[PDB]
Amino acid sequence: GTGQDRVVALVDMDCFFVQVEQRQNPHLRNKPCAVVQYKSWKGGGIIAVSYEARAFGVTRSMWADDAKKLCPDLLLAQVRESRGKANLTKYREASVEVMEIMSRFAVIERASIDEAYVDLTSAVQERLQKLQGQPISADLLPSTYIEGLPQGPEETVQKEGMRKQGLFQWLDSLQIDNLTSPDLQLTVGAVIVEEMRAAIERETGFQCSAGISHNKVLAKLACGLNKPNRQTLVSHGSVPQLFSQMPIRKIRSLGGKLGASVIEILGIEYMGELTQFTESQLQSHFGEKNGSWLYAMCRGIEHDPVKPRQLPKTIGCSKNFPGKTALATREQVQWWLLQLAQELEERLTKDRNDNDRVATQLVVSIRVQGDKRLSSLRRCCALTRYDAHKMSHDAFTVIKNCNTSGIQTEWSPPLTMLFLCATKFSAS
DNA sequence: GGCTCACACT
DNA sequence: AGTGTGAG
Ligand SMILES: Nc1ccn([C@H]2C[C@H](O)[C@@H](COP(=O)(O)NP(=O)(O)OP(=O)(O)O)O2)c(=O)n1
Ligand SMILES: [Mg+2]
Ligand SMILES: [Mg+2]
Repeated sequence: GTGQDRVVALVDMDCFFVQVEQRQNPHLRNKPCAVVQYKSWKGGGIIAVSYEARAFGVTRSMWADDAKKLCPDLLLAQVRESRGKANLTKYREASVEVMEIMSRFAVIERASIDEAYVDLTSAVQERLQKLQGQPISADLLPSTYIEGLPQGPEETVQKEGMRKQGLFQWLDSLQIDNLTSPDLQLTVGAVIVEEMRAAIERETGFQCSAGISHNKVLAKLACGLNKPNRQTLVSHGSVPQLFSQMPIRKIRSLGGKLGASVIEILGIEYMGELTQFTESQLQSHFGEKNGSWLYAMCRGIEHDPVKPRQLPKTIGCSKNFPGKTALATREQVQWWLLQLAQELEERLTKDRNDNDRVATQLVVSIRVQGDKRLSSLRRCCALTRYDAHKMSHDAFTVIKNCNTSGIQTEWSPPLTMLFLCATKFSAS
């Protein structure tokens, strides 16, 4: 309960969608490159950006036309379009390539299309018994940064010189004859993550970064400290200095309104300033669960488990119809429900063959023009047959009384979003 | 900005 | 069963 019981890693692919396209098209490699969807509006919306393009200021959610003003040589790859919508199939398949490799090492929790947490606690005990008392060379950690090192009293004017000196200070001081030390466990964790990152790159051509620490939140934070193509070890001891200047919003789950209340109500900026408040005081402001979570977390302690889940629990297809393009006829709503239902059907049949399960509930969601909320409305029905016409007709049946227009041909208010989601999966 | 996913709350 | 937050 100093939050040092587990070794947890978070592995995240570098500029993932870009790398998928660069692997396929060698002309894009080692260049300023972005991935875009819907090429016809302002050149497309950027969804992923190479490190070479980031150095010109190009970011996610820029329009390509705009990104081209910062980087005129920027190269683009377009997301596949099918039935009038962006289709992410090539990136989900590439994801499967990566997840299957990691799952050879340990139990993973698929956290996104491009990252997974790894509980390495057992793999570490077993690796610590294999090298009996035998030390750990820097050569086993060729890409690892030890966060908060080097410290104290040429080389270190270069990034690779600092990395090494810190690693050397860390290793020089490790107590290897003691198999229970949390720091030693982390070190062996990092060795394993080197091997995992090497296998990923060898087997896929994709580079990634990772964090190694005692829990998910720290592992995720660590990962991003030395992107791209590097891994970062955040020990329990590094936490006070690390947290002392770490904006609250950088910690996973605190990037939104909760994080903002924490800052506003308590009158603080940094994760470390949370240590001054009693658990009861945090619970008073933020509730029993969040207050307890904050109190532990600001001291580097979190217990959320790496869940044994490699598969998504829901399979969704959605499309926005912004501004003037909002859907305004019954016929038009039906046609799009059908396009969504067809893609979903293909994805479900594949899921059923691959993963030996079937979805049993269909969720329909919409947004009406005028609504401020991402969803105006969710309704659900039975999913008894992977049949796109049935699924489309059922989703229409379920929403059609949201229609204010008595003309019945027309649809009001116009719809700015449709979403179909298969959920409540059972084995078969 | 657009297409996804997970989960807490009621 | 339905809504809202947070992430990637
Ligand atoms: N808002 C977002 C964030 C991510 N994505 C997709 C595209 C990203 O390549 C992929 C993984 O997201 P990410 O890990 O947050 N960023 P990415 O892998 O591109 O770069 P780094 O992790 O190297 O920064 O999810 C998206 O489509 N919309
Ligand atoms: Mg990534
Ligand atoms: Mg990611």
